[PDB]
Amino acid sequence: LRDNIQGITKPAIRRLARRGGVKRISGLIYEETRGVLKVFLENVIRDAVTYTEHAKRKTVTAMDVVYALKRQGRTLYGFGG
Amino acid sequence: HRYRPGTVALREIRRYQKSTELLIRKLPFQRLVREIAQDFKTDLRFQSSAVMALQEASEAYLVALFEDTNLCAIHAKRVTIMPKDIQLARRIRGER
Amino acid sequence: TVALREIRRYQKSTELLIRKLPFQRLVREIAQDFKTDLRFQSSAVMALQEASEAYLVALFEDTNLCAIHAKRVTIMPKDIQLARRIRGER
Amino acid sequence: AKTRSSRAGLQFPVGRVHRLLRKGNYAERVGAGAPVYLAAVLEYLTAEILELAGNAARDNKKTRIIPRHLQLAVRNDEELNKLLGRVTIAQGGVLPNIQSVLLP
Amino acid sequence: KTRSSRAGLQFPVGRVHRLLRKGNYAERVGAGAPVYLAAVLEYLTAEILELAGNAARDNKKTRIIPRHLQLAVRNDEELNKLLGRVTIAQGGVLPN
Amino acid sequence: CNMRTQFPDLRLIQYDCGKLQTLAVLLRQLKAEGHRVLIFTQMTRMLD
Amino acid sequence: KTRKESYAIYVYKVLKQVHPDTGISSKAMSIMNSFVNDVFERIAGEASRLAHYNKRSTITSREIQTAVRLLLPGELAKHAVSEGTKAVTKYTSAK
Amino acid sequence: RKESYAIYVYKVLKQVHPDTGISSKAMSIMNSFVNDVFERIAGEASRLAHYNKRSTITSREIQTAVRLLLPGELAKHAVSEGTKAVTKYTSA
Amino acid sequence: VGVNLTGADTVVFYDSDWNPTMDAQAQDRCHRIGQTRDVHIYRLISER
DNA sequence: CTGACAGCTGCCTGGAGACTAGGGAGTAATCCCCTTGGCGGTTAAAAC
DNA sequence: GTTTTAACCGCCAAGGGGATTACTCCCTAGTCTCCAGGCAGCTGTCAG
Repeated sequence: LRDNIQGITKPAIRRLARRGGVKRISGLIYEETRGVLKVFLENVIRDAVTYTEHAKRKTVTAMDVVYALKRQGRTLYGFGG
Repeated sequence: HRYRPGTVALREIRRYQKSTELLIRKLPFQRLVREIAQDFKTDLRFQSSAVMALQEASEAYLVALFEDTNLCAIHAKRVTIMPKDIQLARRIRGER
Repeated sequence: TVALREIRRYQKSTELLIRKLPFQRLVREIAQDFKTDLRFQSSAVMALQEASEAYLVALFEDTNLCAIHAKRVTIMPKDIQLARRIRGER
Repeated sequence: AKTRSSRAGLQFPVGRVHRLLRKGNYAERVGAGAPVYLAAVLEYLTAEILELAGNAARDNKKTRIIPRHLQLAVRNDEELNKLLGRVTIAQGGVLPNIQSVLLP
Repeated sequence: KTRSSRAGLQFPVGRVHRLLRKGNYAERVGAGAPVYLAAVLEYLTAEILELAGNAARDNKKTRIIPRHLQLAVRNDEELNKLLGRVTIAQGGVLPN
Repeated sequence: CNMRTQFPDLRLIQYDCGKLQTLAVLLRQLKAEGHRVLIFTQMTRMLD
Repeated sequence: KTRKESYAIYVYKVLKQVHPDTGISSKAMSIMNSFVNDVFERIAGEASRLAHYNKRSTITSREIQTAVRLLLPGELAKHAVSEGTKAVTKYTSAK
Repeated sequence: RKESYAIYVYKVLKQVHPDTGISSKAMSIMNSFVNDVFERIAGEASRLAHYNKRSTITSREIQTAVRLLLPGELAKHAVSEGTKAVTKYTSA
Repeated sequence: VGVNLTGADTVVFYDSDWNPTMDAQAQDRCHRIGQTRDVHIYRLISER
């Protein structure tokens, strides 16, 4: 597993922008969005991994991700708790 | 026939705002999540529900950031979104 | 020239920029609607003034950033509106 | 034997709320009327959000509430939007909102 | 023999234990939890106090004032992140 | 060139795997009798 | 095979009280359960903090009323307080 | 009687800066900061215990709360300090 | 299944598949109707 | 003049000392549910 | 509009975790008792 950040695809970012109401997109937006998503995922995953390690488990459950998002201030519904 | 610029963009804006489906393929996101997690701790298993929750949260965050970026672009009398717009939105949001 | 000197002078200082009596009058006028014959400790009013000045300074910083993003030096009310809209207090 | 929810006239369980309050480590003691009040408030909030969700579902020619209907209800109501400002609803989408300047 | 002295710390392990017990955090508090919490608090206090003292030395002063604490907090990135949403009375803001 | 760089003999390929030895013997005998042989393997690196 | 307490039946009862004809999906029911749990956690934590501030060892109807006033916006808080006080009065009358 | 961290903050300051004093307003700031971080860590520990269905707060809960709350270098240094303190406490 | 390699007359399996139907299909790639010579199958296996 | 450190006072409370009930380790043991290196198609989202 | 390729789907396999439920059982808190020290706070004193 290496250089997986390119999996965030240019049409995917365009679709997300269109859902966000963006009409025209510059060519340099995609790298910035990739970096932002990388940072956000890093933070959430670090918190979730800490939660799982506390429970003496090795499988990251959806409850741990929900708790991590709630701690970050981004409480998510529909995945328990 | 060729639609004038901006019409198809608005049409897909309406299409993607009508729906609620996830816009990022599941396998690339799962790979990215495993790649990010392998740095913090090796031999970690992700449940499918956890990955789906991560994808939903990430898509919601990116949609909100794109809304803020478009608001920044309308400010200063523009239509295109530029990296400076994202940077301004993030800086006002309190990140970095 | 004078603006930069004033910026530096107020940046090095720590004293409260808003006058105490007008802010107390405004706080009491606002509190009059929620409850009648309300008493305020002096420390409470000082805390309110500190919080209000910090909030206003932070908002002005965000609006100056918004104005700079608009290739302008002057801050305009649209900058305040966008700063509050992006921050989420709207 | 008569349940406390029946006595209070509510639908939410007073006994379950009392157990959760006791086991949640909120205080040494829990009052008798606290679970009743909390159940009433929870029932009212559920009623409001479900009324708006059902209105959205009827507006969408659908009988069952889906998460999109709940998201539309929450975001269209200003008070519920403020209450659930930092909350993301799974499979909820976003409100249809295209800025005026972008329109042709 | 003092429990704080036994643990080799300066913060009141006993007071932290009493606060954890009287607080409604859990129905049981272990022996090592107050010691660990006191150690963490002591470390954070030592860090912020060292930074404030360095700032005070940079200002040719001998007493720590709230301005020195504000400068120390805002200059250190980690402490700025920890206290990001915190306003210090009579602390001012960083030079700009 | 021979004094500047040395490459392993292609003979060493067969010497490191018994299968290749037996396959060489069998293939040469099959060609001697005048047949055509199809070799099937599950790995493409093995095909290389 | 173990009990998992949930507000599914109560949310369904409230839905039938409000809309006798409309229905709800499993994901929507999970979202509603999460919302109820979140509001419960918010109100309970606010009440616990209120009790701690006033050096009180109990959670009463006053604490939850103040928590609802602090959390919910204007009209929502007012109507919620009306409903809660009606419920508590009826409960006291029923003994 | 009112309890405060002024004595312990003064002792820590004297340990780190023997010749440096602290003003009363700064001491109040320090007390508020200590109470805030204490409450945050304790609340995270309580939530961790409740999530894992444990009736006891142990050193593991405090360590995990510290790792969750404090940023990287601060978190690792605090974890090392807490582990050292616990090791010294248990060996007596 | 569109391959008609009836010119060959010998098949050697470098390694064996876990599914014998696959090996049978490979054999039938040459052993089908329209082939006029005896077909031989050779399988190589490593001892121990 | 004026905040801050210190010597001293009075007191609440944390340090010893005992039982001990149970919350939290050991120990099966069941079962689901994968798990991943190498392969071969097959388009429809990507890419240009 | 025209061309690339990668989700992804299906084999192919042997076992391998590793959450769970249930049993037992025993260190370690909790509660109680008693007593002396850490501490809140007071004013005196002193540098700024």
